[PDB]
Amino acid sequence: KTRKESYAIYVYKVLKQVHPDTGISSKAMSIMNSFVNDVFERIAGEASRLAHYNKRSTITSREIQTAVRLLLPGELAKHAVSEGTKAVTKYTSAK
Amino acid sequence: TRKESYAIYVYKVLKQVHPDTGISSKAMSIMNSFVNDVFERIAGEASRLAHYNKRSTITSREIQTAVRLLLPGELAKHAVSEGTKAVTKYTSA
Amino acid sequence: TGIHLRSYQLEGVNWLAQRFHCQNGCILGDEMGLGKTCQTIALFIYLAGRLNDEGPFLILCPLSVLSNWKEEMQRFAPGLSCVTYAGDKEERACLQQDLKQESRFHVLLTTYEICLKDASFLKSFPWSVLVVDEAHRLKNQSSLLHKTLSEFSVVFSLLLTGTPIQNSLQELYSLLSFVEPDLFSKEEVGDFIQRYQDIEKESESASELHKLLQPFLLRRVKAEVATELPKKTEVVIYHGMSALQKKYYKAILMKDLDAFENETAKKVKLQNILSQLRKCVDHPYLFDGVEPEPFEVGDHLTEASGKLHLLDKLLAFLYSGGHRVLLFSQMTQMLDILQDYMDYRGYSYERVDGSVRGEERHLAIKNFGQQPIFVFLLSTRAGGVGMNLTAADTVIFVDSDFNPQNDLQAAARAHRIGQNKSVKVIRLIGRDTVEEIVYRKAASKLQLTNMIIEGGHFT
Amino acid sequence: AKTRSSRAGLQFPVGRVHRLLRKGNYAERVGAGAPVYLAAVLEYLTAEILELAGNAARDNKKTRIIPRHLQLAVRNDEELNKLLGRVTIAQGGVLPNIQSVLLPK
Amino acid sequence: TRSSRAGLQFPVGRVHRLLRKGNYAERVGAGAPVYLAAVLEYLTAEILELAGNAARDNKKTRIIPRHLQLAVRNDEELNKLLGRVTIAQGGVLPNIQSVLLPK
Amino acid sequence: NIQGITKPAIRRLARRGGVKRISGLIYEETRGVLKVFLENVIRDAVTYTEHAKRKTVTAMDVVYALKRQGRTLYGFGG
Amino acid sequence: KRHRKVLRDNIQGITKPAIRRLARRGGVKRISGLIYEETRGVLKVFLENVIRDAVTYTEHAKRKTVTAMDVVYALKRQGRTLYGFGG
Amino acid sequence: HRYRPGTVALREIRRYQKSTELLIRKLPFQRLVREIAQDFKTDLRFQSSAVMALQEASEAYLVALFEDTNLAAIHAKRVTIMPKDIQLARRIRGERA
Amino acid sequence: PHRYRPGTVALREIRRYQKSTELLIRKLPFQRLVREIAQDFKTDLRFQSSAVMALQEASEAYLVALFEDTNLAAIHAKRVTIMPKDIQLARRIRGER
DNA sequence: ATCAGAATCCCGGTGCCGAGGCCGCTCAATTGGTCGTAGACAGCTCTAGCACCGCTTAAACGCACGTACGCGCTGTCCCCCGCGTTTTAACCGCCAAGGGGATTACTCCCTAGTCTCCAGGCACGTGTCAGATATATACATCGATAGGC
DNA sequence: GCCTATCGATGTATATATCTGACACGTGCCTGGAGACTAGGGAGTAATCCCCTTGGCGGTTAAAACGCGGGGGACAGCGCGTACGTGCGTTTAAGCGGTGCTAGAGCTGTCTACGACCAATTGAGCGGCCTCGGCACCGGGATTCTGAT
Repeated sequence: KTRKESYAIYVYKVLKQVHPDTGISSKAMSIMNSFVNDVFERIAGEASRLAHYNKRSTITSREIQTAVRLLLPGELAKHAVSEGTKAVTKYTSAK
Repeated sequence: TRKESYAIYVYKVLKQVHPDTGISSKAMSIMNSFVNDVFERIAGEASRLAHYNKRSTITSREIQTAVRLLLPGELAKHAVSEGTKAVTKYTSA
Repeated sequence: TGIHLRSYQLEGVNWLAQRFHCQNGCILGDEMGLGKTCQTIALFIYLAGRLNDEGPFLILCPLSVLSNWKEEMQRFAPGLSCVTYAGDKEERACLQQDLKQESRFHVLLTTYEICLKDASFLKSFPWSVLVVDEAHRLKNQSSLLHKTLSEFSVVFSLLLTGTPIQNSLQELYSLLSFVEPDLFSKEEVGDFIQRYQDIEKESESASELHKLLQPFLLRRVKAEVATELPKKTEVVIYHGMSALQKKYYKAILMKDLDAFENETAKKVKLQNILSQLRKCVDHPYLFDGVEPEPFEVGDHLTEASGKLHLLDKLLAFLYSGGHRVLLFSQMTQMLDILQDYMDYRGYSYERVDGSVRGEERHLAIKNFGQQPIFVFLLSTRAGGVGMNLTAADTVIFVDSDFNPQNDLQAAARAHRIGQNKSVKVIRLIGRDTVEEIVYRKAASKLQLTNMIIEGGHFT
Repeated sequence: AKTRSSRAGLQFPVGRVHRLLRKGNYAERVGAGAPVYLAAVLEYLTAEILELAGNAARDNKKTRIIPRHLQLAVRNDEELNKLLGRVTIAQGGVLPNIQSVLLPK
Repeated sequence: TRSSRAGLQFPVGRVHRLLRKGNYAERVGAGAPVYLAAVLEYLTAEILELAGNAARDNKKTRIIPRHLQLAVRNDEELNKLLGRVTIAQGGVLPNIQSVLLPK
Repeated sequence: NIQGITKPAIRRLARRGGVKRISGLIYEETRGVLKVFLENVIRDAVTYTEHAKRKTVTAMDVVYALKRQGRTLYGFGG
Repeated sequence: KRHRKVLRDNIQGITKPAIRRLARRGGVKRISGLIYEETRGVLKVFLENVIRDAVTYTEHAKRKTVTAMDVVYALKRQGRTLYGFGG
Repeated sequence: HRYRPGTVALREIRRYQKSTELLIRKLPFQRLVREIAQDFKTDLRFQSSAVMALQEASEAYLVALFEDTNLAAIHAKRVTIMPKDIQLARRIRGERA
Repeated sequence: PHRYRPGTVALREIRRYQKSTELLIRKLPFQRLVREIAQDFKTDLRFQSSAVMALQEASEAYLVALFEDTNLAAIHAKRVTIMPKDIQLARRIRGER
């Protein structure tokens, strides 16, 4: 019978990271899940558009990084950017 | 070096509505960018429609409804009729 | 009739008269000034008063010379009604109604910017001829000047120079073709590049190339006319940069520090490093704010370039030796620095610059002449042409040029229509600098040119 | 005729449109009807636009269409104005307008 | 897992899968999904901070849409990011213009 | 049945919209504006319904319509 | 004296009459001069946002010139569209 | 006694700004939606959720435009909103036809 | 002597500037300002010529639109003179922040 | 002025259940090796972009003046708010069909990709005349004065 | 205090003139389009399950409605004098024609590091049923108010 995936457990665990004592509501989780999708939707559109404008078959980290700096104001962008490169560093240094 | 454009098609269409007229390169440039924009708008919506309706394949039905989702009604109705006429006589070939 | 002055005159006139009797334009490439004007005006009265061709003549010459050009007309040819089209748009408008609607002239005297704007009259009203000298804009086939002038209505025209070919063969076939393009258009269409294979036939048949030209161009050399045979000696001053500009030199090669932000050599643009390196060796205070205190006048100016460190003593020494000088600068701001040095010394100078009006230039000639003014401060482009600046015993190129033809033109402000003293010419060089490199590349252009291009009456 | 546009009786380049759609990534697959339908729509739109611009040009005594004429047409047809609301035309200017309050009396 | 290999809580493989299906390009290099996942996890946390604070301010532990809206309308870049965006039951910032107020 | 949008409902909304005082002419204008807005939304949602061969509208058609009309609402759908 | 020259900031180089000339094209009849500096500020914010994204396109292309398409993509990504400069 | 004019209006604003709940009677709104939709197509069924989503979006959409009208009146140095204010604001949004 | 009444010539100007379509800022200043702002984002960067003209089109067009909104704002205030707050209100009601 | 009292919070109590957890499982993410391509690298080309000068001037700037507009001020009045009132049907909890959605198995047509052939489309050079532009009208409309009446 | 003139002021429209560079046009050339071809599974059909929306029932209450006083804001009109539209003369530097340079955009060819691909493997995370105490929401308080003296 029917099945559907979510982001919910990740958000939930991230909540427990920031505020282990703190709870949430399904309504809020629904809002968060939609929000997560919309951000992904926005980034991917740019990443596609960038690759096309750069005659590129292949999206990679550059497209995400620059798309983020296009989509986000402020140090919020650069925090995210640095986490991205950091996470990519961990990934690339990991095996 | 070489690049495509719509210009010849626009030019011929101009000679339909206004034979014995011409067009500045500026206007033709403007027309091309405009045609590019319209193409982008429809195709992105056709993608979403197919995605929402799970189709791997863009189809004429997507095109029709995408145009309906963009044009003011009479323009859409005319456009739909024209696309219909073209497609039907094409496939009748 | 006009005057008899110099031996080469009548031979040149008879050559020119023959050329126009051959019913073609032609080129006279003799040395600078030399009264080619005079021989041309003799040709005009040969028309007006031996052929009785009083068809109205037209002349284009540079803004710097117009008044002296009138003077050359006034000295010997007031027998020709010579009228000048000049001044504010109103003045230009009136002269149309007053003269162009009236034909009350033998000669029309004009300059390039005006004649371009007012070309309609020069299309519409037939001249006997145009004449142009200093015509080196015609090196460039993209010049609207040539494109318009080649459309203007003339029977024939005379092309004059004493500084032919500033860079390359295209300039020659341009100059060549634009006089008689009805034949030579195929040349500028590039057939001549084939006919003489881009000069690559070179010394092995340079006579052949010049055989293409000697039927059509005359050139006679000043050293060949000899006559006054003054001295012209060139010398070159390889001297180092001062430590301040050396640091700026490193920074321009590398990075500016925030000290050079307070002096603001950063927060400024960088997309012509050559220009900045040149300024750096030339003088760092050419950069705004690089003068460490704008209120001062002092030795910091004189020291902040190793050039000025020498040139102060040199100027004082030369002036003390009674040697007066022309200083030619690549950039007006260095003339300002030189004038700041004059003001700092209280040394007394004249100046001519593109902003200076031709009447002001003319009086500046009478002011640097006639009195012991230490220096004439001259913009190379505006000031290089024509003048009889014999009052200077010396010339110094404070900053090196990119075409030695400019140096020749500037130096040939001596000796033209005579000079009667020893003249010394001095070239300043930043030792171990780009100035050496520019010098070497400039010398390469020289070496590329004369070794073939010297043909003419030379052949 | 070999030309598919001719079999469609269109002017617009079915083949090029089909290629563009194939390369457009808008979905993994494209059905043979989709290119034809879009081409006809674009051709119709272009004509409906150019006709009004051509009239404006003719009314300005000019046989050649220039950006002003496009802008006028696009702004005189408020449906084009809405459709191109987020769009600007270089050197198009604007429609004449004075709010009556500003008129002298 | 790739997620664990990146040290991320967000599902790198799922992100990669979504990129595959999303047709955004013919091809994707391995770094892209890694970097993108980190972005999403980061932005998720940053929001959840203010949401928890608003809940703490509201003396609640179950984060609720009111808190989310208030948070977004109190972080300008987020309010800008979500300017075209609205939140169910979120309401508005409580504020009134001084012209309206009693003396 | 547009009057089913009650005057006091409109006033309640305007109070959240920080309006201190409302001239009654506002109410009919409000109903007018809202009707046009709703209709344009309804249009596209039905279109997605038709295209999906559905007889039944979904909030997905709504959120898609909103997304096409320059709006988005997190919380419904997904 | 001549040793240096001081020059007005190009922001003010958006001249008073140029603003009026543009404002008149916007149908502005009558203007209080504070409009002028205010407009410059508005334009500066407007230009800044577009330029930053444009340069960002340029850098992702690793170009040293800003490319006109970078402006087009900047404008369009910022939700404004302008034909007649390519597309 | 009476509370003075516009005094309790502020408590009402504070209430409705502090609270976050829906402001419209569902059945009237649903009826309106349905008997509009019938003119787009016959017998359109609806997700129950869709009605609520529409109502939320509608209320939100009005709320912002209302506040824009408030500022418009305020700029006109008036405290009573008037229809001209809405028409200006909608057109300054560019969202009016 | 003679003088035109206030605004009379501006009306001719307004009509002239509604018919004409050329750019209105002096190009050279406009280029300089852009290149300064560019340096403020990126110490060194070149420009294609056409890019500058594209910017100026967008800039003047964007400004002209904002003028109309301000004009209507002042008119809505029953003022013929425009003042900066009308612009700020316009931007606010344009939703441009 | 102050005190009245109206209606706003703060508090403990009742209690409900959406939220939070655990289990069964499955399928997609992981691990693993292969194919072959993109696109990264390096190189060469020459464009168009950068820089200062020489020169014209349309333009900006600044000046002085008067206008009417913006403005603070006034009073008028009426339509709004706040309120008790009566009336209404939204509400909510309840019921129960059965339409429509969501579901799967079997299926062919359709398109992806194949290669072959080759001209529609293009980059390029062409001639030429439409809009360009000269400056001349015409007669506008805009004016003032300030007519008369 | 008009309202009609009046000249006439200075305007732009509309006049016919010659003029050019941009544009319709023809070229050789060629790759993407068209004419074939197959492969296979995406999309379609009929299929059932059951959920959901549909329509419906009831009673209780709150929301809507209506009647009202009025005072407060909306509004009109007035005087004040600011500052800004205008026409002036003066200056600047915009615009333009050059001058000259090369950095880097754009192309080229080479390759091989990278990812797509397919197979099998495993538990990740999903859904179903589970219990609970943070949540509402309750009654009844105290607080903290306006607003009349």
